[PDB]
Amino acid sequence: DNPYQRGPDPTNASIEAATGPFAVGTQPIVGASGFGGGQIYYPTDTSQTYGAVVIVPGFISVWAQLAWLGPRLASQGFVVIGIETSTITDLPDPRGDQALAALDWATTRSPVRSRIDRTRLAAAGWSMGGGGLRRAACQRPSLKAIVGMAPWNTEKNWSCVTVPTLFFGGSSDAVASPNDHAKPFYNSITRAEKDYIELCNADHFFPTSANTTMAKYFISWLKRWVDNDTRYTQFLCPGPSTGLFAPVCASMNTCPF
Repeated sequence: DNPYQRGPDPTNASIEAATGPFAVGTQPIVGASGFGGGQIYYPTDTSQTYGAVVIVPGFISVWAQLAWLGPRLASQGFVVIGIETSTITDLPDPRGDQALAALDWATTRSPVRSRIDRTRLAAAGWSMGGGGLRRAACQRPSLKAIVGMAPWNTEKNWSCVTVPTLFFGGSSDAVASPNDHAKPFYNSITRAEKDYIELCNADHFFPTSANTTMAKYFISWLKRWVDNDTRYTQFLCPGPSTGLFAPVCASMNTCPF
């Protein structure tokens, strides 16, 4: 009845799995304009189309530092566009412009354009790449979701955002501290469903290593908004429990949406 739902009915185990139910293919990004290249990941099952998410790096870093996300998310039934920025010191707004340029490359020019539903797109990023999501969402309010991982931006006013927003913060992150970055961003968004999850003891580099707590909620957010898949509302609402000895130290959201 929802034509965009993919994969079997989920469970806590299915969303925590390193590999989802979709076999994954991959290839480098070759010939693209408006960003630095990178790597695409996608289901090999071409019986149907899938939503796509672009993922942008941010701490003076390259795609390799986020690459575990490519198979982790593509295997749940998404095309993942993991990009290099034009330069490793690009500012956040240019990174947002590059996220949109990578989505346009993927849907109009990439070898896998035919298995993307160009109407169902999302953007994500770490650090300054996460900071770029304000530009991406406010320049392209048709996006279905944005997901910021330790997002960094001097611009604290994200009230322009009308796209469902998930932020992950790290309790031990001194570079993009929740108090100065993610939480102000989250508090400023008044026109979109939103979700903030803070990982205990996690430093600015938490997104750069396989992290099941981050992955499960990233997957759930993509499913809910990119695929309209209300089978995944159960993991988002109420969402994680919080505590100093738990993986999650803080949790805020607009459940029930």
